[PDB]
Amino acid sequence: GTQPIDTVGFETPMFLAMHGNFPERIRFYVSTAGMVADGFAVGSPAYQFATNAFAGNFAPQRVAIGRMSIDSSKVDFTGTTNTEQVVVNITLNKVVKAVKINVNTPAQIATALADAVTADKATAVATGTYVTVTAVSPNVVSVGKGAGVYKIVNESSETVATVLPSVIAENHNWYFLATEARSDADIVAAAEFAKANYKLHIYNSTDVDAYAPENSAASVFDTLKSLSYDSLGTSDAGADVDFTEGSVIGAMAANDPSYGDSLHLKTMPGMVPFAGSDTQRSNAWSRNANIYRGLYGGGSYIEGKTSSGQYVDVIRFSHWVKFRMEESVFAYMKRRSDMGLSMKMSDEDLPVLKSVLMNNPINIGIRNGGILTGYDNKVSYDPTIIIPKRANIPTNDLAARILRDVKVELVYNNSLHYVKIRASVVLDRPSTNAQTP
Amino acid sequence: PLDFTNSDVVMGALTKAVGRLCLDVTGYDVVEADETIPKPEGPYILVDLSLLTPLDWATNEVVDEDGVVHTAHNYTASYTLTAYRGKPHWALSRVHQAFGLPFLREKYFPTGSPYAYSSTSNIARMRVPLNQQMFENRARTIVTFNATFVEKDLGTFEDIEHIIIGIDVDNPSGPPIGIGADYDKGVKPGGDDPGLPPKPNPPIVYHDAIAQVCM
Amino acid sequence: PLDFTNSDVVMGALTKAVGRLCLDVTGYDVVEADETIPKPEGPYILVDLSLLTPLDWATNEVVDEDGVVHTAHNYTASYTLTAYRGKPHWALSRVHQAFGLPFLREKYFPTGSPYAYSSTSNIARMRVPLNQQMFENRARTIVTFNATFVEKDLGTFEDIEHIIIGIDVDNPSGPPIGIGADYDKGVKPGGDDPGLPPKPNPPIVYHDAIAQVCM
Amino acid sequence: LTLQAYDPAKVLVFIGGQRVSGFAADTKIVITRNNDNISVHAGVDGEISNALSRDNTGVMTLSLQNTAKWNGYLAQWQRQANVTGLIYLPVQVEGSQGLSLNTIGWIQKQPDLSYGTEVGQMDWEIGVLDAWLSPDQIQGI
Amino acid sequence: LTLQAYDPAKVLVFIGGQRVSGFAADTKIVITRNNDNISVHAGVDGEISNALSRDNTGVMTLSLQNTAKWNGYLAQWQRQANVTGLIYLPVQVEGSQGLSLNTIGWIQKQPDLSYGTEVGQMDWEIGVLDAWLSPDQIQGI
Amino acid sequence: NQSKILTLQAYDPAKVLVFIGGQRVSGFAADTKIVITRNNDNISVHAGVDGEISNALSRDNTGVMTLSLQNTAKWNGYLAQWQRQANVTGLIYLPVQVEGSQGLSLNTIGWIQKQPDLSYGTEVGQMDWEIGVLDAWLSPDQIQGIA
Repeated sequence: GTQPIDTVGFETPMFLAMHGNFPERIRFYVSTAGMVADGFAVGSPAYQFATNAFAGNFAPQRVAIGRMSIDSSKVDFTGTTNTEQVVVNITLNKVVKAVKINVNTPAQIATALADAVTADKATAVATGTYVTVTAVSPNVVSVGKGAGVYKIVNESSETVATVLPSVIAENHNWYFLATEARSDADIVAAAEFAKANYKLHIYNSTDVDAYAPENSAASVFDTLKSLSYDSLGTSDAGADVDFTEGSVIGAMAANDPSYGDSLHLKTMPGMVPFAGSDTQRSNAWSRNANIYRGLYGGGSYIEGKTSSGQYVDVIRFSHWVKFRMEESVFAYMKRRSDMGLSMKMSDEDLPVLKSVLMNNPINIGIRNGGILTGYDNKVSYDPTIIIPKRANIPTNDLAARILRDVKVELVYNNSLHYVKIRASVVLDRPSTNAQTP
Repeated sequence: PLDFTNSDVVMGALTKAVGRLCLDVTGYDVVEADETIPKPEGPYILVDLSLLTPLDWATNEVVDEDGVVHTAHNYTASYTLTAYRGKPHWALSRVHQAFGLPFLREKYFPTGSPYAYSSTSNIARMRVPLNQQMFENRARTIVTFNATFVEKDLGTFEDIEHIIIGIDVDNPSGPPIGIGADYDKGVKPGGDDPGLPPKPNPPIVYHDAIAQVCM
Repeated sequence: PLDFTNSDVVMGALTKAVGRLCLDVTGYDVVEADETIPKPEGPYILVDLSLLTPLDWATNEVVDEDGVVHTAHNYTASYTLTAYRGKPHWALSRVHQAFGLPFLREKYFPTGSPYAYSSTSNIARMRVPLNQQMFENRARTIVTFNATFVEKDLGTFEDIEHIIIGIDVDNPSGPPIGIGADYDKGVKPGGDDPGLPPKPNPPIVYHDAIAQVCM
Repeated sequence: LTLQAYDPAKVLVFIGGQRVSGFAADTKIVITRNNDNISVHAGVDGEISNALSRDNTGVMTLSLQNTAKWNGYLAQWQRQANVTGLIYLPVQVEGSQGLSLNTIGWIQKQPDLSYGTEVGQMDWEIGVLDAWLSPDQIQGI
Repeated sequence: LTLQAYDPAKVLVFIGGQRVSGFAADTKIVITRNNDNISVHAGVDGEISNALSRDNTGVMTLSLQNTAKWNGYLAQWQRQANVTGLIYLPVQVEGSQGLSLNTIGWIQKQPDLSYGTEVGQMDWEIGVLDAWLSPDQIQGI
Repeated sequence: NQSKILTLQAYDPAKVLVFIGGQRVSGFAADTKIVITRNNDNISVHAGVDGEISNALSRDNTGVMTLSLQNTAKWNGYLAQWQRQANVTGLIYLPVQVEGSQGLSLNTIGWIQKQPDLSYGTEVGQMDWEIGVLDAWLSPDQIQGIA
């Protein structure tokens, strides 16, 4: 029973964070200041994602944040090295704090972090490589990144495959999908929900099996490849601490698919250039794990391919056409019914759908260049609309008051990615038919 | 509940409108061709609806509340008048001029009525022998009127409650992508989302400076 | 196996289409001129196919599977309607307006049907003496319809299985060179020669450089 | 297989989304183009070269009885556009058996209104921004 | 609900405040504009751009029997203005069912007067300083 | 073709505003309202015998602006007074501005360079005032999307 989104929703991205800062299941913001007011700690996951999303060239106007019941955080130094003042930002019930640990080994740093016991409500529990922070029933705690080399991890009693059906029921006016959980089960559940609700799933992973040799691997990229979904995946080193899905979305949220524009070379502020070697790049390209290569002193995305090998822009264009046609038909049918002139099921009224559909969804694409037109061979690329006649409508469909088998056809006008040249240098230059072929 | 006046009502009332104006102007007595009676005594006029012409294509369509359709057509009805004694040619002429008098018309041809006057033909005076002894004075003319007739349909078609559309986007990177679109009567595309916040109207406050610049 | 509906079917079905629409609108009873019966009781309408006009040159040709040809011609059939009692002029008018009502037409004149309505003539009201006692009310009109008639040929010509052509090239170096050319139904000019090799599509491979130049 | 007969009642005109009604007798509409398809340049010795026409506007006339309710709509649309500057509306035509058309267009000139003893006529001039006829409705093309 | 029938007798013309009377048979008036609504500039490659018309004058013809008393009034008004320089008078038209009009205007040219064996006709040309028709009197617009 | 409509809103000539000295001009002629021209081309080319090419940048950017007004217009009075004002007092300059409804704008100072030819006949005449503009760089500011 998927209800349709509208134009504003087509740009709104949703991030499924863990927190308890508001009672609702979802809220919309137009800047990080609102989230700060709601008690999100600077450097917290949702804050980072919102900053990245607003920091893009094609940034969206509003960002939606979901809620998943939080249980307890973690400040993990395991496997890290630190020779700098470690700092952690903590917000407690609208009270904002800062924590400082000087300089030494990660275990010593973690133990010394237990000093976060003053002016508190909340509790801190060191464990030799990480500190587990747990709040108390009435207290609310937000823990955010600072200057230290550490990653913040959250845990919850819920699961995505059960939280999402609540968020969508609460509100459905959003298109992109993202999550904080990074387990394979959570990622696959998100992909399966998104593919069923016609939403684009995005995710960043740091697993080295993306680099692993093509001969064999068992990474989430490979699982999605096998299942043949459309989730857009990318491999980044800093994903687990920066949630760069926001940066990815910020480079594609605002440009409409009517231009047929792709994602091949767009700069994404906040991302960190890929570091592996050319063999690793070749390996990754096989799994459809897009990378952010740094070239000629700048950063550039690479080829934006989805899990099943298809390009992202074709999928997005098809979805845009779907939503635009839905909206246009609803608008026209509602205007017709505002007057006492409702559209009847007769041959004197049915054809008008041709112009109604030509106007809003299709003609804009033909104008802007996303739809190919012209002549091929013995075929033409012009979009076509076919509508049935009253004689062909089944009597059961007449009784149910439903119209079926309205068909449309188009051609997509893809963009260019690669170029090859055959230059030649010579010290000099060397049949004369001169007859028209 | 959205009722009207069909053709039968307009057509029958047009005769009586002509009948009253002839009686009220000429002072003669009036009779129709519909049923025959022994010839009255004294001068009198005979009214007949000789001819009726349609105009091909309907000019207006009115949709009932439930969807039934009422169609309106323009017509032109011609009446043949005959005056049988006295000064018949004088009698008919005064009928002609009556349509130029404003107050007299308003009684029988009020603004908004479904029929109107158009024109008149030549008035011919005639002498007819009777019993081979006497010549009787008579006259004849044809008066053309405008009209508009409305009729009601015999049903309606079903409404469009649900629309299903199939879409195929041919592309070179792979096989065509099939995707569908749908519409439902009460399902808004955006649900009831409040949308973006509006730009607020600032409250009304006092200002000391006509034009102030602040860095 | 490629069948159709010849003229006889269309012509006979057009009368019944007019008959049902007159019955279903005016409420009168209907009768044709084809066979005579004692005059019915109550108001009724008489239908007659007075005239039929052809259009000279065929508009379409449909070739059977085996080569037989079916030719289509445009026509125009005129029907004379007469209403005999009651308010005949009112009855005929409602028939005229019926062709403007959408739902009512769809019952008898569905889209794609081989006949259609064109126009209508003036409706004349008449009074006819009977037995020298009474005047009977009547009316008359002519309704013009469009139509299309299809007929099937009585055979076909033979196909061209073999063609022989003689050629003579006059030149100055000697006598003209005689040479022939031939065609046969299944003999391709080149037999089944594969032709030149095609330009292969390179396989899809990974590229490190966006734009690479190699000497 | 029954071939169609030309049905004058199924010739439809949709302007802006609604259907026009209330035509005058005889010709309901007329469609005419403005320019020739190809321009031929002929040389002194007989060389011939052709140029393709890149201006494809047309004109469509629309005969309406002066009592039609659709006169008011066109009069309102005409005056509205003269102020706002938005002049285009979708235009679509159908044929019972004939050549259709589906483009955008605008009201070009105001017809001539005359009053007399009988219901008259007004002939609107609707410009159409492309004038290519289509074989959609031909039965067999 | 009874729909109107076109009443030729309720077509009114008010010039200067009074009502005109004494028309000749057939067409009482005719209203015609002078210029096209929009001017279209078409480029070599097919780019199209439009311009809005800012000259909206029209012309209205007025058929009067040569014995009408209203011929004298127009003749007097015409000569008066040629001397004083005041040429404008209000002009208003109504339709029984049709498009009205309400602007100012002036007498443009003197008609042609001819004398014969029967009462003739004179066709005055009244310029109107704006020619936008109005749906005021349409029953349902 | 409808995919190449160069103007989605009809070009209304009445949107073109002209302000001289801070008052809006009105009372224009029949066909053309204004014309803006330069006097000197942008750069000078000095080409040598053997093909050496070098270019120079101009430093005279003055232009001329023509303003067509019906000779019955009231604004003829304001300009006529201004001429005598400047001839005696020696203050010639005056701000000038133009609004490019769907084109190029202009905003500079200018002065009356010459007075037109006044003619009287059977039709209402016309006047072409020349408002020399000190600097004549056209501005694209009215156009959106200029990156």
